[PDB]
Amino acid sequence: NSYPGCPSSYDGYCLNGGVCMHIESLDSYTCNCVIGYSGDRCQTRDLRWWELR
Repeated sequence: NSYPGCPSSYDGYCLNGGVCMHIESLDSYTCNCVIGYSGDRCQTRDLRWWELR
């Protein structure tokens, strides 16, 4: 089940926000994109539109 989890890294692999997880798998470690942007890692950022702080 979806649950936070990522090696010491994943501390800034994604520019935009990002919710670190491990996904039910022998590996897989990433940060879920956000509301307003997506792609490889929300790189396709629809600019300031949502959360400022």
